[PDB]
Amino acid sequence: RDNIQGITKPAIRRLARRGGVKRISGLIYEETRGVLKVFLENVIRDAVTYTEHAKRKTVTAMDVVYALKRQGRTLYGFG
Amino acid sequence: DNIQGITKPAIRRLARRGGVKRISGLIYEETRGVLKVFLENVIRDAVTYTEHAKRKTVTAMDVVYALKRQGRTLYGFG
Amino acid sequence: RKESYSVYVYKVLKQVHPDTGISSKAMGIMNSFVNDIFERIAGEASRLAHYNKRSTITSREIQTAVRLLLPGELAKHAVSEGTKAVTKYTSS
Amino acid sequence: RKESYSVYVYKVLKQVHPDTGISSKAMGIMNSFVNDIFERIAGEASRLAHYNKRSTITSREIQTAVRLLLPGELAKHAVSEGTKAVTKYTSS
Amino acid sequence: AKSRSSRAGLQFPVGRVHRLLRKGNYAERVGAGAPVYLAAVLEYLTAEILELAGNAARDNKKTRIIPRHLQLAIRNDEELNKLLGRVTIAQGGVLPNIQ
Amino acid sequence: KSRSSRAGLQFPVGRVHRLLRKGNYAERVGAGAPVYLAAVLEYLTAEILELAGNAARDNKKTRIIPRHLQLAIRNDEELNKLLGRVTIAQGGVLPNIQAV
Amino acid sequence: MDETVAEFIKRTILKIPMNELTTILKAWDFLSENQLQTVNFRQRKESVVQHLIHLCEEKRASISDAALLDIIYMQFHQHQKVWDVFQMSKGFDMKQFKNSFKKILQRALKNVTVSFRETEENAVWIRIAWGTQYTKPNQYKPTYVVYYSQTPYAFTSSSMLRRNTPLLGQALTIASKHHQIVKMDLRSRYLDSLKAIVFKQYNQT
Amino acid sequence: GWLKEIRKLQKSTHLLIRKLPFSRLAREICVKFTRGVDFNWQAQALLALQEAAEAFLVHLFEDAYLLTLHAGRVTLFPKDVQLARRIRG
Amino acid sequence: QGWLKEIRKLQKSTHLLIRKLPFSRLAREICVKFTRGVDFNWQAQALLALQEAAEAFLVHLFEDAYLLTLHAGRVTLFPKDVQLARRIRGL
DNA sequence: GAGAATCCGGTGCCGAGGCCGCTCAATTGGTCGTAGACAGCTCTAGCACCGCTTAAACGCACGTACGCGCTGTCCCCCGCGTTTTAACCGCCAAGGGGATTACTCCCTAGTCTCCAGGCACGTGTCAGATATATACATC
DNA sequence: GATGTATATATCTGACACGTGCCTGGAGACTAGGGAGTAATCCCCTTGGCGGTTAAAACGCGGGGGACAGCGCGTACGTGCGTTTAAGCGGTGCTAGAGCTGTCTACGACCAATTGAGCGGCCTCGGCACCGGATTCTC
Repeated sequence: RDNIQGITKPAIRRLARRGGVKRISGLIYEETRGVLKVFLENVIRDAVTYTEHAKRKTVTAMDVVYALKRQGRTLYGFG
Repeated sequence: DNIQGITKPAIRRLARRGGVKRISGLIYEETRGVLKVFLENVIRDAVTYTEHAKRKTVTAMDVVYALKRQGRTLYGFG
Repeated sequence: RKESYSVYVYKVLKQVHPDTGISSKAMGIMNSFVNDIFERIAGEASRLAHYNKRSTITSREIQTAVRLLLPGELAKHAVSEGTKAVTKYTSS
Repeated sequence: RKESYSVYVYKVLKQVHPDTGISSKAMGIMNSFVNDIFERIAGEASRLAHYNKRSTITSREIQTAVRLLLPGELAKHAVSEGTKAVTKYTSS
Repeated sequence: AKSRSSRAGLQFPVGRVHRLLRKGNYAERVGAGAPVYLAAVLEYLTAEILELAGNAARDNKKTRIIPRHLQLAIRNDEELNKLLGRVTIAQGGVLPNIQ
Repeated sequence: KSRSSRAGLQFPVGRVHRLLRKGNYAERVGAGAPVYLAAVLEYLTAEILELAGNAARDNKKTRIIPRHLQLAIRNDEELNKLLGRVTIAQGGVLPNIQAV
Repeated sequence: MDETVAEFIKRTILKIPMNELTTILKAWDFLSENQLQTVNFRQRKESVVQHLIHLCEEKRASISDAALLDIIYMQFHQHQKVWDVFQMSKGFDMKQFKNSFKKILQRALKNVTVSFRETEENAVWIRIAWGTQYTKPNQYKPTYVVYYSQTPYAFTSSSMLRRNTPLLGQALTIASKHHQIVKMDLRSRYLDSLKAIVFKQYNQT
Repeated sequence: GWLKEIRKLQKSTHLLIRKLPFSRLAREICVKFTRGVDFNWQAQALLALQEAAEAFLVHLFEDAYLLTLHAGRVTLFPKDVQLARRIRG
Repeated sequence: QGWLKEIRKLQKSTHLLIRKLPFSRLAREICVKFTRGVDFNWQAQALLALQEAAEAFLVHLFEDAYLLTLHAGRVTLFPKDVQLARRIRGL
């Protein structure tokens, strides 16, 4: 019922430790849950378009790779 | 010289357009430095086009195309 | 002998405005605007003729390229206007 | 029926290294590397067939595209190696 | 004996866009209905940005469009600022922005 | 007699020429271009895989994994500017630690 | 109207072939035949449905009419799905049955969607769109029930969404005048074989 | 304290956000931008979304932490994250 | 005061904030160092084009780098600010 | 409670829009090959679910390491006035090469024909993964 | 000095490097016709310079404005630890959905005549840029 709290209170902590941050503040837990969401829209709205054009109800990996290439953040490892 | 033409009040007006209230003193070197490391990446990316179409003259379209490939699209001068 | 898009921008400006003149320099900007958007859309839709292994550019590919290359409300107005142009083009 | 570039990368790796194996995932990265650089250079040189009002892609346009798309020392080594390949291709 | 834009009900040309879209080598086959749609899209974009420019032109008690008016009409609107992000308009200047 | 072996290359030449015909890039494609293109691609592939194999060797493993390409790209200076807008799957980052 | 049902009607008519699309739209009985005369039936399918939606943009729309169109679409494509056979026991107008089933199902969960259609041999085709107590009902994975007033038998369509099967079974048993529901071995593709294997036994008990 | 935690996480390579919450989040956000239609993600593409999201967030928090050491802080406030997006554009 | 009038004045007009001939001599000096021996002709519009691009780039750089001086509580720029502003982008 | 900022008016000036000549490129029209929309069938791989189980998150109590406001000190940009200087304007010559046309020729494209290479499939088997157990590095 | 910190090996586990069959895309051949490379030319756009002015930059100076360093209170954050909840394995079912194989048809390249829509050159005249004047505003 929470639907964005699957991102947990320590998963953001694991991403901040990978980034190399010593001590997270408080309301970051309410901030990052915004930002990620916005970014996913500017992939998924950009990736549901290509699969709409090829008459396919299946969103393949190549569609997300093309959408990420069009955004500017090129992804290699899949295909 | 040929680099001191970008004087102190020139960089000062370039900063005062940008909303900067109070300016330090060392900026007047680093900005000149970054100005050079900008213009080089516009010059050779221009002049390769000039070396392709075998002419000794850099047209304005060559600089517009170099800035097109660089990322900062320029309008008007086409 | 070297064409441009000045006359058409002038006609659109005299359509949506009564007497607002435009200088000979700013009109040049409009040339490098609309020799640019046409480079994007009719470039990028060509890419959608390659991912789906086709060889044509119909109206549907240009429609999806407009859905991609524009932000939301402007894209909605553009896709609403373009098919309105096409439907009165078909029944000639 | 769906080709890739795995065999050739494997041959180059066994050439410049005696027995260094490569996993089946990282090889995929190499596919999306060299289906990408070929998209840049042989894309961008096509643009230089359009600014000079031509219709061909010879070796000179690919040479200038390599001079543009690569930083300095790597571009110098690449342009020094490519003509070395072409000259021993010509006298077949 | 009959114009293409007159069937299209538009103002931008149709045959010129079709000529560029064949000669540009974008695809080996060009559908007929495509450049009419594309010219209508270009007409709506130019109409939107000139409609936003003329209001700022009358705001400065002028009737002749200078590039500063186009700069302001791009940068004040939100969605055109999303579109024309990495573009430096020539002779343009910047917005009035303090602190 | 093959055009790969005639020029002394390893990357194919017929496949690159096939992708330059059917790629909608120009109306005519010369013969001196795709051999040059395959040579440049072979040089870049060798340039990556040398550093990747050396970083795999220094970690005492006889197999190349994407963390090794991540280290080889982000430690080299030229490929830092060539591949500066690239995310790599199963990537990881550099060991970055900094204090005040 | 909302901007969700238009995509559903467009997708449903895109699934319809051109061989009997005029038969579907005449049997659906929702638009005027002058507007059938207006629509070109000779261009391609990717604009005929645009013109038909633009007809339905103006006049009337719902989720119920789109659901009834979905029912008529499913009634002519019985070769696609695979059916299941139920039977009730331990124990009549159909209007009270419709009201009882709809009220019991809407009291069971929050969001459901029920649609009926009358067919001969006292048949009723019941489309059910399941949902949760927080989400919209999924229209694209329906569940179809062929129910007869005379026989206690009911034909059941399978779906992706299980876990509502005993809920639907008990709600339809309480919704009918019964107490028991069974689940036989009969799972096949064609409805006529199930019809024969039920009616050869029921008409000649 | 934390210093044994950073040097363990900048060594491994596995995913950090769990697969099923990220899948439910993607299936939530996707159904709003398609006019109420479900889809069927391939089991490969969700890995691509998750890898791009992890790379974007890690680069973002690196740049935000580069901002935090400028102002004398060590703590990463929400003033820092909403400023490292307007600079990058 | 004084600066409060100058920010209002310079953000209104759309002139060239850099003089012509020093910028032209700098561009020619940079162009000489690449592919030596020959000179290179410049059209009179191309140098104006490159000057407009350089002025727009530097103004955008200072306006972007100023926001990391209000953030630290300071008022004044520093070369740390400019180098960090280039570090954030990736140029 | 008066020098500074804003609006207004007059006058030169110069580019913006109207106008004509014209030419070449867009229109019209008839021909033919074929790209792709359309239908139907077939394998497959994604979703739903469930039982378990267990690894991690959750909630809390608490100690304390930074956040922040304050304040003292010292240095350091900005406004101002004077002197100096080079940028610019307009001109004048001249000449290097950019754009145009001709002309042959040559080099790539198309179609046909022949077969060697690169891909899918299948399989033993070594590389590492993780796990436990044991010899060094350290605040 | 106990807690990490690196190493030996256990074995076990599956990916992967490799071997084979095989379909089809790459090589050989050769004509042919447009692309273009070379040759000449003439103007046109750029370069160089004389000269005089006038804004514009450089340089001392002092003064307030701001950056920086210490510091005390305190509070918001890390950590330790029991619980409880949700995530993963994995297993079953099982069916919607990719895809791909024919077909036939509308449709877009391809081409000869032809003409007006749009491009090049020209000429004002009103819009505008600048210069000087009359009406507000904060220290």
